[PDB]
Amino acid sequence: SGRLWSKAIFAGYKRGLRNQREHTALLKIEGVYARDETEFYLGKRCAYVYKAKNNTVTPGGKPNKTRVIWGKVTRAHGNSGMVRAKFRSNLPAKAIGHRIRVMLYPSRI
Amino acid sequence: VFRRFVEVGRVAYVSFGPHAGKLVAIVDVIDQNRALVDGPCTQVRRQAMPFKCMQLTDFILKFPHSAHQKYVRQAWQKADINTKWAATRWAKKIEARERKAKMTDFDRFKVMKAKKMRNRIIKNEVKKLQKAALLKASP
Amino acid sequence: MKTILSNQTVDIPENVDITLKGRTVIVKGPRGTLRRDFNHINVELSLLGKKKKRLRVDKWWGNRKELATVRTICSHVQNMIKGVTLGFRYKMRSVYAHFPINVVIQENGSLVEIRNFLGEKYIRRVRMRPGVACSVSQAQKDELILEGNDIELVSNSAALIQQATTVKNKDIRKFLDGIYVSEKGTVQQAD
Amino acid sequence: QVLVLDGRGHLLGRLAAIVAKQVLLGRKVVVVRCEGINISGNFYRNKLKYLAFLRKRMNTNPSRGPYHFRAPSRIFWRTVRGMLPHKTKRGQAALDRLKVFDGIPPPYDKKKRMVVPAALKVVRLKPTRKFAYLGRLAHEVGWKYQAVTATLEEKRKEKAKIHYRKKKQLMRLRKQAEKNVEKKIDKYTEVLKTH
RNA sequence: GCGGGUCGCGCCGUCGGGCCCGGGGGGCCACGCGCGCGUCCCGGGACGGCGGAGCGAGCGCACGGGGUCGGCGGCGACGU
RNA sequence: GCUGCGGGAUGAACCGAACGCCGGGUUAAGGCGCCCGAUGCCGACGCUCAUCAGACCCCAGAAAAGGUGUUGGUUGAUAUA
RNA sequence: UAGCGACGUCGCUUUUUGAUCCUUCGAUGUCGGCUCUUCCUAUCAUUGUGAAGCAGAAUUCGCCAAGCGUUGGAUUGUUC
RNA sequence: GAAGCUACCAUCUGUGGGAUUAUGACUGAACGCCUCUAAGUCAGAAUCCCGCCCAGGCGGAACGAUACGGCAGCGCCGCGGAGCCUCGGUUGGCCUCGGAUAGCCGGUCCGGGGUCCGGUGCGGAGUGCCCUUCGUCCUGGGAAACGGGGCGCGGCCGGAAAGGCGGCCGCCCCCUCGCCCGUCACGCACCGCACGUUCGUGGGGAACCUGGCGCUAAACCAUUCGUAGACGACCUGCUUC
Ligand SMILES: [Mg+2]
Ligand SMILES: [Mg+2]
Ligand SMILES: [Mg+2]
Ligand SMILES: [Mg+2]
Ligand SMILES: [Mg+2]
Ligand SMILES: [Mg+2]
Ligand SMILES: [Mg+2]
Ligand SMILES: [Mg+2]
Ligand SMILES: [Mg+2]
Ligand SMILES: [Mg+2]
Ligand SMILES: [Mg+2]
Ligand SMILES: [Mg+2]
Ligand SMILES: [Mg+2]
Ligand SMILES: [Mg+2]
Ligand SMILES: [Mg+2]
Ligand SMILES: [Mg+2]
Ligand SMILES: [Mg+2]
Ligand SMILES: [Mg+2]
Ligand SMILES: [Mg+2]
Repeated sequence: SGRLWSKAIFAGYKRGLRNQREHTALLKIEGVYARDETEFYLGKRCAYVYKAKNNTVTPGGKPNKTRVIWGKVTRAHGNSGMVRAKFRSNLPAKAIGHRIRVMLYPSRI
Repeated sequence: VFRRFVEVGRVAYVSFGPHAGKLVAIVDVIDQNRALVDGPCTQVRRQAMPFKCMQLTDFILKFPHSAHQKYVRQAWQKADINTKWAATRWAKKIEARERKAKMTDFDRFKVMKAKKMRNRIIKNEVKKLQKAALLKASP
Repeated sequence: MKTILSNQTVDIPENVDITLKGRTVIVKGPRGTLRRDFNHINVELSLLGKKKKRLRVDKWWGNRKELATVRTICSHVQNMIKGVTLGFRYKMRSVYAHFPINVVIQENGSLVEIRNFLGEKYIRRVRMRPGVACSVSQAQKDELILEGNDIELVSNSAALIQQATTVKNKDIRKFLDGIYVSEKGTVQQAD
Repeated sequence: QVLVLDGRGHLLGRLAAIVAKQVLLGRKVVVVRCEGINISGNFYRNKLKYLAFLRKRMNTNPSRGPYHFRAPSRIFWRTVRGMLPHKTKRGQAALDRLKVFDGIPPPYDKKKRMVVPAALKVVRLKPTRKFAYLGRLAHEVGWKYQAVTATLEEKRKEKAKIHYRKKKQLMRLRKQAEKNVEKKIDKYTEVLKTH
């Protein structure tokens, strides 16, 4: 039992004012509020978790409604602890304001 | 009101900056917004720091106005600022905050077991005492 | 230029006994008690002296406007101490032309009712402040005396009377008619 | 999940900014006591600005055009509309996440209420500046419900005073209990590791 | 009485000329003793052609070396 | 004109900079309360309250004159008689 | 200096006229009147005020102020 | 010349509160005097806003009736058995007011004063609590007199703003491990790997068997009216006396 992943809210895309850059995402990640604080979270992995009415899985036991898009943290972004991220497939852009799991994958202690 | 105002020779804590956690003594006020501070024994070298940087406390000394490092050290050692500093609740709070930051997982495990045992003893004896208070106010 | 600690010195005499709970000042004396609220002024208030009752009013830093502010607290505490010992008395001789002015006190000293006012038919009912009494004085032609404790309330009442008696649509260099404040003083004389 | 924010002594634009950024990320925020929000500046200029805003209207059909809300909760809600991208179908979900209440509702009588420190009058305004009351402004301009809200606020403050004495009674009992003994087996470990 | 060039005096300086010369730890991509090739120096050092003289060979390697490969490993059917 | 692109909200001409299609990194002109990416710096120093404040080349409205509103500064005249 | 104010001087306005030709010449129906709605204020009257060389009256000059009024007719197609 | 429609060509009715501008003041410094201003206050209007008066929103209330006949049908309660869709969160907060040139906590006195603390907040939301709990058996030490769960039963009511959660008591079948320290041995050890744990016996719709409690309507049209109508819409009538 227990949650192993840290909580993070998808804030939007890397962008200028006019045009976006859809191959990269930004993540406001809770508990992190400084450029110095967002150094532990480099190299970690991120996963987006959602539902769909077809029934498709991975070795997690049995067929589920659940689908997951993977990716990983690249670098820090700004002073406010916000974190750039690159996924294998780009975001649906439905998930602005929906929680993306940041896992304790590549721990480097 | 305003129990603690600055002076020539009042000790001060440095909250934010390159000297977090280190006492200084105020030598003199330059102009309204910064002042010259100095630490003989708390390992901080004579320099000018702003007032919103520093945090005031309640111990004073007796300095000549703008004295040297020598006389600052003499009054420091003769007043015994360090031991008397560690023997206040303020430094106990700072010490506890540093220990809580420097915990580990096994420490948090022991903290949670002792926390459960204490809160259960509190819960039982509080329930018994307020039941006894009801039984006291019942006649 | 961001000065420092300007301080005003307010003596307090022996009869009155002062007590403050903050910037709210409460003064007790022989002629009732009194209080004001100095909340919006942000000035250090402190008193010193075992039964000598020295008050100091102290403001640090500030500006030139706030160094102007720090004397106003001193002056209002002075006026409250004058009031709670003595009380304020305003003597008003009514100046009338060919028409008389009749002035009655209608109920309990509070209401003042002015009549005949240059031959105007309109009865002029003026309501005074709470905490102030008014009487038509004796041994003098149409002198009206207002007595009270708070000088702001008493002088606001006197201003209400003299702006109740105001001549419209005429010269006001001729038609010099109204009820005007002639003398400011204390309740108990020789003090 | 729900950020229940107090409104006494906050500033309009600052609190609108912080609520507007937090509402786009998903944390459902509720602004309670909207009548006690202070507006910086002299309130004669504040009623002058809002009164000219009332003057701004369509001359061809006043039903279609600038709706001028008079209730203070709706004033704050329009201010947050002006800061969220509401014409997009992002900000419309954001405004549907945002709730606001003049007065205090019965869930929020008892739910604990946060206070934003970056928007306080005490932090922002140099003390010799003049401020406003949005309750004063709304009572001057068309919001006819001050006399009800004042009565309900007196009532709920009276109920909160009867709750606080009970809670302080419980804390007196538990510190009498901690003045009693046999908790000290654990407290050495606890003080070593931050009591 | 001042300046411009020359000459000679001592003192500077992890100075330069790999300087020099004889005596009384550290660095170096610097190696055939026998004796005989010319010079320089006080029998020895250094070079070009020769008197010594780079003996013997690539063996097995290791590779911050002409842009990466595993002689690494997992998980899933009758409806995905 | 024949020309997109990043800023100046909005633009032909402005300021950077010129274009094959892409992945990473850096910047320019500009900007960092929220729309809207970035100051969510325990930023440094002062000035100003406006009952019509002020807020950025081109630029999208203002002068002569006046203020014991405040803040500096210059030159004189007094004050230990 | 109540009210005006020359000699000079700095502005504002687009309700006069002028200058220009930027838009439309494969068409924007051109004067004035009738009716009808709304707005501005650089206020003629009314509300509230101040100043007069304001005794009263009647006036004149200012300020907040466009809420509400600002007509009936002879002539000329008229705006005037 | 009826009825009706109609006329400033007949008649009737048309209303108050608040903050404030201009201005006049008061107190009072700056500037030891003065001053309507610098902080404070007052009077103050055909303006402004609201009241009075019109229309009531993708605004919300309280209440009524809630589908026979011959099976039905449909509600509240307990369910269990399948099956489609929409998608998000992976411990929870159960609450003083108010101030910042001040405030919090503890205590004889007649809500106040005096007194004792604490304070860059530790009676601390940088903190608090069930909580880092994998379960079970064995077996001992501390803690433990309330249990603790509830199909519970029955009573009380606390809460008006947009209330259904919160608590007490008496009874009922069980737990004396409902938490810490210690002894002991197994449980799928699925043989390096993700979408795991959750508030979920989530939310909505179609139906299927089941026990118990109940219920047996109302619109709209057709018609009629005319206080109302272009058409709709609107006002109404239609008991066998
Ligand atoms: Mg006249
Ligand atoms: Mg061409
Ligand atoms: Mg070209
Ligand atoms: Mg170009
Ligand atoms: Mg562009
Ligand atoms: Mg622009
Ligand atoms: Mg464009
Ligand atoms: Mg790129
Ligand atoms: Mg730049
Ligand atoms: Mg942002
Ligand atoms: Mg000036
Ligand atoms: Mg042309
Ligand atoms: Mg033309
Ligand atoms: Mg055409
Ligand atoms: Mg045409
Ligand atoms: Mg046309
Ligand atoms: Mg009009
Ligand atoms: Mg009519
Ligand atoms: Mg005034």
